[PDB]
Amino acid sequence: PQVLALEVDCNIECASLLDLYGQIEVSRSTFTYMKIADYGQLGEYTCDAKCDAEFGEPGNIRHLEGKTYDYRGVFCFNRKNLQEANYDFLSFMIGAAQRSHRINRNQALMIGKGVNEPKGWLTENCFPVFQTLPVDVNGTSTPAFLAQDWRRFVTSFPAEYGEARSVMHQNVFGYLAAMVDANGRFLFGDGDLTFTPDLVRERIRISNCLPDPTEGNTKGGTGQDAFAAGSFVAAQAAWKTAFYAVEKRPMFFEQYEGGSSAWCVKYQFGAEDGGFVGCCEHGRILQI
Amino acid sequence: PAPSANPAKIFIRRFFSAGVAKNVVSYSNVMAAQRAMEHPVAFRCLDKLGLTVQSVKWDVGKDPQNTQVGDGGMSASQRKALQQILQRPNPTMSGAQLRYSAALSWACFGRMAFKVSVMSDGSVNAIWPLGIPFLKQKFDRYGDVESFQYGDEAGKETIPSFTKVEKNDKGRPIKNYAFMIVKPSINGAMNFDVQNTPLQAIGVPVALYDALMARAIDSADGTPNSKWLVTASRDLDDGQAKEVKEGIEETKPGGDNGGEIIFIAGTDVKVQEMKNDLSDIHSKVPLDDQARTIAGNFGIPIALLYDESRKAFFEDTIEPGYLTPLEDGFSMFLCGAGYRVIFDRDSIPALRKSRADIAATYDKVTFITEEEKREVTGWPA
Amino acid sequence: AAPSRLVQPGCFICRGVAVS
Repeated sequence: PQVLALEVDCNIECASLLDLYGQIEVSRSTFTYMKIADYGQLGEYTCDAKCDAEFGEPGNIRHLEGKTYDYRGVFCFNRKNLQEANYDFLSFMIGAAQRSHRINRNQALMIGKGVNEPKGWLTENCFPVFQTLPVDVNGTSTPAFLAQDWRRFVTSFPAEYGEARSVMHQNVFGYLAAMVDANGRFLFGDGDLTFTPDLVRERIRISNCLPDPTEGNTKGGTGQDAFAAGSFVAAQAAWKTAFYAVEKRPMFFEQYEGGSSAWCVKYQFGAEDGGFVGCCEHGRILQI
Repeated sequence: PAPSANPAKIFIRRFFSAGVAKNVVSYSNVMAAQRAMEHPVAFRCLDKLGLTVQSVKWDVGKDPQNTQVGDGGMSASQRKALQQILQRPNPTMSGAQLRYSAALSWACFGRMAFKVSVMSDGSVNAIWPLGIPFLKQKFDRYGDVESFQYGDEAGKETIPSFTKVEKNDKGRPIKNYAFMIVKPSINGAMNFDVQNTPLQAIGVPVALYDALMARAIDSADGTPNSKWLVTASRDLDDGQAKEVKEGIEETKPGGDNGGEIIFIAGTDVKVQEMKNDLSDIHSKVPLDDQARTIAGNFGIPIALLYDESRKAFFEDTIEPGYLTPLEDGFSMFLCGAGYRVIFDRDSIPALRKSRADIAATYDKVTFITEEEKREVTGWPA
Repeated sequence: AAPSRLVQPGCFICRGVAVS
């Protein structure tokens, strides 16, 4: 009988893989763009004293286009407890749907499957994927993932594509910082109880709803804890040209007169957005 | 100057938690304020309080207690812009509407919030009233608020408070800010306390009022309005019982067999006339007292719902409960010392008679210089 | 929550030379 204002909720978001992808804004729900397939060969090293030439072979210029998909839902009330309550269901619920939008959108742009959802770059599976070699232990051939791989993966990006960041679940970065060499020493941060360099300088943006290969941080791997080869660990791409996220209209909430039967006041919300993968040559995937 | 160390840190240690953007009013108060605009007497009181303050005329002027020879009218041009803005706030709204919205929110919740758009040099460009129900604010670490949160998701304009804002070389801010004028209460808690609005102590009587009016509606339609409950006997040969019914029926205004006696041969029928008082449906005696109390809690003479009571209504609840807090709140942070916002008392139509008489009698006084004879009844110099 | 293990990466060095 002494109700407080304490509102312990204890629910988490992810990070946001939105400020990486190239942003474009469109008004209509159907946009179209051109693509340069290949310039083609024009002109050979012809001989001398030859009053002639060769037409070569012209290039190719395709014309692509993509739609925008919508995202909507419904939530209603009973209008009786809404008048006697000591709290505000509306402002809690309006925040409760937009909370569902941000996490559904970012996840859909990653793992989207074809119809009525933007095809994510994971399921698209046109990013060249690199898999790592397994290791030996007591004759067993368990799969593993060493720091020698991570340096090899990041540096193998073509330099002429530009600078490229990387994305990974924080549990693998904890797996990186906690490695030990032969005798007893850590590979990174020798003797300071923690290794935490400025991520922005090593071009490593971190997230928490990626496939997370080390299952619940319980799959390091010496015996039956092998990484279960065939799992996503990290990705790396020139995101400002490898994937685009389109935006048309932010969320709206409109009362639905009709359907509200004088007991159950029913609100309606929706939004329009979308995404598509650009040239998926800038961008590679690491796996166990 | 500012010590930055107030004794209001008692509440941030446990009683509150930093950086949370708590709401300023409980939802129960918001819904209570909502239906109070629909209740007959409550809405009548709210609009009455609102219209009265909305009638007063604004102006900026020199303050009487000007011991600050270093006048805070820093530019004397910001004052002209401040004069302009007091008469013409943000487009699609005039100063009258602003005063009305401010006092209404001050009556329902005991709070006032606003927003300014000072250009770059203390020249305030526009003013906006702020919806108090859905306003959230965030406190600092020591004792007070830093910024105000307005809206759940899209609008997140953390408008900083007046205490922390980019100030000029003189002290005036340069960027936007908000006011959050608060009505004090018990146990201090300058910003961490419960609101103080008349709606706190009128909950029971408005419940009584609505309950009795509900009894009025149900008992209005539902009780038979007929008289002459006529009943026959058990030997009446149905076939003339209608004939008897037609005889008594055929006397309606005009009647045909009208205004004449009803003669029945044998078989005495018995009629009894139903009173149907129906004159105490709304419970007049236990109703006006409920009307009187929720009117008294709002500070209005019952006579208003004679001229002496109007004058009392003006100079006992209107002026020093809606005018002096709003004026002093603006005068606190809208201009420097020596100059402040003033409203002309002689703009009140009911106070003209009293101001006229006090001026006449003081004219008769002689052991008093001319300048003090002025300031005692307005008229600075 | 049930007690979960905290298996950390082992003494990992080699990928190209088995021990005799």
